[PDB]
Amino acid sequence: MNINDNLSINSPVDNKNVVVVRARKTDTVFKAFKVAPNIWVAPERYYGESLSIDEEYKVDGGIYDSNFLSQDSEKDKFLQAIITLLKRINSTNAGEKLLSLISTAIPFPYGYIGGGYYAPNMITFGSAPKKKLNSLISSTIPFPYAGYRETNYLSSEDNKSFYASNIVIFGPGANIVENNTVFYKKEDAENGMGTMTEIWFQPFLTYKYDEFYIDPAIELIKCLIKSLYFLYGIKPSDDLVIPYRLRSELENIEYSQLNIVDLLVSGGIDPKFINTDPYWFTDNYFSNAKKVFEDHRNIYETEIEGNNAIGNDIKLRLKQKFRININDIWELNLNYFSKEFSIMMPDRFNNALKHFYRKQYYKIDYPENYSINGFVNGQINAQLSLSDRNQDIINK
Amino acid sequence: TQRVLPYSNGLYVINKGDGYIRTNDKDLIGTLLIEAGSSGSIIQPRLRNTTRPLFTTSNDTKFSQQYTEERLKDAFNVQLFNTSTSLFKFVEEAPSDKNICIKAYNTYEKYELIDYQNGSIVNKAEYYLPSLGYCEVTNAPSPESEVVKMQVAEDGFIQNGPEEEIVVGVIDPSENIQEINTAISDNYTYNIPGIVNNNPFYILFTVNTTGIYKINAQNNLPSLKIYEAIGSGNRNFQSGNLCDDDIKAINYITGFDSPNAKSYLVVLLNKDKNYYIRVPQTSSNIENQIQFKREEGDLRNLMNSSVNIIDNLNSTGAHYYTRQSPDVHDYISYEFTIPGNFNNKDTSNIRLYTSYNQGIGTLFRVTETDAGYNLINIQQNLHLLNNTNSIRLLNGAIYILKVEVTELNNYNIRLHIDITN
Amino acid sequence: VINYSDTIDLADGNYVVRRGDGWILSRQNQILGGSVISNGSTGIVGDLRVNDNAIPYYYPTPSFNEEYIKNNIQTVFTNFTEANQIPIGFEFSKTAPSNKNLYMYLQYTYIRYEIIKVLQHEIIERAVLYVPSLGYVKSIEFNPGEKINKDFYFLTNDKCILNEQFLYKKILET
Amino acid sequence: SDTIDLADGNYVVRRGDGWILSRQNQILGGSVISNGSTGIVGDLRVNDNAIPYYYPTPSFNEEYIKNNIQTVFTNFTEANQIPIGFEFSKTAPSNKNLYMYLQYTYIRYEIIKVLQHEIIERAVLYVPSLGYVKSIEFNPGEKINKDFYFLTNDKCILNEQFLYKKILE
Ligand SMILES: [Mg+2]
Ligand SMILES: [Mg+2]
Ligand SMILES: [Mg+2]
Ligand SMILES: [Mg+2]
Ligand SMILES: [Mg+2]
Ligand SMILES: [Mg+2]
Ligand SMILES: [Mg+2]
Repeated sequence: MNINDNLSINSPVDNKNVVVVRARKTDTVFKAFKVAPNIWVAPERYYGESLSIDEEYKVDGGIYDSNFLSQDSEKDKFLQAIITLLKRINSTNAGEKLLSLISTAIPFPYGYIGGGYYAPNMITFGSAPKKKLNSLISSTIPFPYAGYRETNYLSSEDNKSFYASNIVIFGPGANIVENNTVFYKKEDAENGMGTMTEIWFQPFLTYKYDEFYIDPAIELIKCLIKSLYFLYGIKPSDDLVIPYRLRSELENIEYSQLNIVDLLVSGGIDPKFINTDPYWFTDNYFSNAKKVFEDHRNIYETEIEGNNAIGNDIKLRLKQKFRININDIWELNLNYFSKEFSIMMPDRFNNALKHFYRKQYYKIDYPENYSINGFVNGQINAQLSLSDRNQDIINK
Repeated sequence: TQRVLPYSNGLYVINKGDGYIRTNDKDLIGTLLIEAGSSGSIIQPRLRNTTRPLFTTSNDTKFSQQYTEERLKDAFNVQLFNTSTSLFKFVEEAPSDKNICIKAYNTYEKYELIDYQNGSIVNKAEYYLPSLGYCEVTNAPSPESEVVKMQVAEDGFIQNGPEEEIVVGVIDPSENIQEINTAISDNYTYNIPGIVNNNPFYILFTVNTTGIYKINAQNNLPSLKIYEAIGSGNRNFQSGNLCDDDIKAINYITGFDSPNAKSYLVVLLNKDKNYYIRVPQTSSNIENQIQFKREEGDLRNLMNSSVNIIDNLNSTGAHYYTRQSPDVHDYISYEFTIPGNFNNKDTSNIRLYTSYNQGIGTLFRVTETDAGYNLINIQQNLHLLNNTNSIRLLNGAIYILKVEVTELNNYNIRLHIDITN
Repeated sequence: VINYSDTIDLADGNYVVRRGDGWILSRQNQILGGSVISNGSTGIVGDLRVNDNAIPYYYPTPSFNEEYIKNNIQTVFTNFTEANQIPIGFEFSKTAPSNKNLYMYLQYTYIRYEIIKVLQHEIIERAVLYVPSLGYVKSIEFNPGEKINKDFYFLTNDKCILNEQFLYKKILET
Repeated sequence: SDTIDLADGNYVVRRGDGWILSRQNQILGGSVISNGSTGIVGDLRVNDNAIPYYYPTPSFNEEYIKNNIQTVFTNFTEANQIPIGFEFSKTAPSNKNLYMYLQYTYIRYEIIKVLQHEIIERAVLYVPSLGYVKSIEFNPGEKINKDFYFLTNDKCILNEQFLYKKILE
């Protein structure tokens, strides 16, 4: 499908595409816009992180601004930038398939309140008056008809309205040059059920690496690919990490390490040393996640399928969700989209760039500096201005 | 041939009946062909609560969907627009001789939000609230009959339910409301605050003593209007204090809209009910006070009505005064002074009549007696519509005419004073 | 012209009162919708709610807040907060007569609970609580263009379609 | 049908309710009740059984038909997600057996092209509205008419409609 276009920061709240919903269970509330089915954009800073932190807690290479994305003009620019990036992603067959998969990869809903996925309880309604006394002549309907309790939804401020949601694209947190991908519920993120995924994204700043600027669309795509692990509930144990770079600068032997998801998503040359045709690196996670994915697939195939007290909006999406295999998610990375979109990206140690060279940030404007066709005049000859925030970078 | 609406200036929500369907079978749930001896059931079991309300407006920037929904919430306290858990099922048993068709349509309830001003609707919105269905039964069409080609009809609505028109005035949300938390004693003076800078506004108040009150402004300017909060005081209550139930549904009692008309209100108030008083936009920076006074004398005969003060009756000849006519069986009063010096013997010939509206008038005379303010009933059952009878009244004397509208034939009522001699 | 008198022949204190079943509210008559049946058809309206709870209408006072009202009503009377979780349902069936149209509309019925403060044989303060009980329908057989009584559609003030009750208990801090 | 009294162009036409398809009569199943009992057969229009059937033409593809029909007539994409039930009840006489079979009814929409007041192209959409049952009392070994079971061509059990609107360019 195509991303919704008729959205503005001042667009009225209609409870269909423009909603004002609570952030998790806190007393904080934010405005969200539906761009695609089960896909939302919240053009504000991320609520979960304090926008002003200690000087000791500021990370190296980061930029901190508590007043960024506070005005409504900045919010509208952010919303339009995210819409443009999503349109560019959806303008290619591969990116369109990725967005459709995200839209259909709803987290597995919990069963009936009493526990179970099998069947409703039924109930009788109606009567024909009379001679005959037509008391048992009546209609029979399944009682709940929707008892499955979905975990992917944003709750309105009054806590009386609920809107389906798989992906919410927020602004940056404390650090405005740090994109991130976080999960709604860790338990649901690791048990195969899946959970809603939130994204912190910065579309206004890029950095020049070896004569070309990083395309924000492919950064968003990295976040979207990482969201598949959370949507499918196949987030590994936090301890599953691989050695990424030997810290030869230090006097003693020390290894930098990386989470397996970041390695398998970021792409480049590094993951080819871990993903081999004969596997040389294995863990309980791969077999266990395959097992739990098969378990949820069986739950659908045996119980959810043969249950016509469900709307198609849930079971058809589950059907399309289980059309994919786990190995498909594992093999999916950024190199595929680099080829499909013809987008240049760092290829060696792309997650350790903060060590090898000092990033300088350039301001991206939409649609003058970036259109649906990517950067105007490409990633090489783009006319970008050095951002005013290069002086605010933390040097530790 | 336009019917007269005697409503006062303001915002109204009208329930215009149930059982509304769209043309061209847009709302057709479907048709059941029931064989002889069989039964047919069509159920809306609300397995999904979602409903599809409809909305049209004459202006979307003022009477928007949000605004219309809020006005509906004010009028009838409706709170579910998109959802509904209410089921409805239709059962039809075909008789043993012939077959029966049943056609089931989704229905709507037609609420109409109007902005009534000077006897003409200046803004109007239609909200169709999802209702509980319509079912029509018909004889089975004989196979095969014959088909007649037809063009699709224009987009519209057809009512299949009973005739219904429930008009409920609502509080204008652009006008601030001031609340008098403590009850009204027999005499009170409300100082109009400076915050409401000569903008029209409401005063919400309760009364301590059930009785007839004269309410006015300084020099009876501007005219005031009074409403009753519908269904107020059937709930939470504290003695002597105004327990406000957020009731924006208002019932018009009396009052003039023309802010240049001298008038004072004589209205019966209950100590259990809550009342709104609207004071219109004043074109001046004038500090004003709302005077409430419980009436014990003969002025109790003027309830419920606005009394219109006539000033320019300072010469002989023909005069006439046009004011917003009340509904049928409602009242309007006129207090006027006969021209000339008063010596209790000089008299002039007076003729009272109306031009279009028929009404029954009672004429009181103002005299000071041992008791004080005192009304003497001097004329009863005067039929004002083109009345031909005249009476001699004392020059320099004050008279109060109370007119009860018996036939509504125009939005305005025109009362004439014809003075000979 | 008609007066509600707030004196009661009870001792001085605070009292929880159940006023009975079958209370309908003002202006909320037709806010649920109506069905129009015709010529020998049977219309059945109802409401079954898997959805745990319908919202209760609080009308509290300075002395009696929602915590006070809810705690006392549930302590003495039905534990409505949890009892609203269990399902509930009802139905009404009417038959339209031949060659005549019938209209029916449904409205919720409520249990009216009160918290009264009695002082010197007179109630000086009263808080009200409506808990949704069930439904109630009103019908009429009508002809095209037939004028209908305004009281059939609209209700000016709250009433009880059944006999009112006064089941009291004096509230004592324990 | 040929040579209508319409100007040249494309038209959306509603043919009415109560259309049953050919050869599809007893594909839903049947019930056999006997000796004073009452049989109730019904269905719930939700999801897959509510999916409409398309029959396009070179000028009128699926999207053209769907969008034009929904613009003019009832929006069946939104309305088919809300479940709607129907039922039929019949009572068997004493000491006798009765058979009853159910088949869906459809709303028949047409997209027609008129050139010089003669229809040259017609595409058809069937939207599943509701059902319809047929019953007969039978004796052991009794022959049953072939019309009760089988239907040769698509027909309307009610009076056919013809509600046309010209599709604007
Ligand atoms: Mg119309
Ligand atoms: Mg007093
Ligand atoms: Mg008295
Ligand atoms: Mg004037
Ligand atoms: Mg005039
Ligand atoms: Mg009882
Ligand atoms: Mg529609």
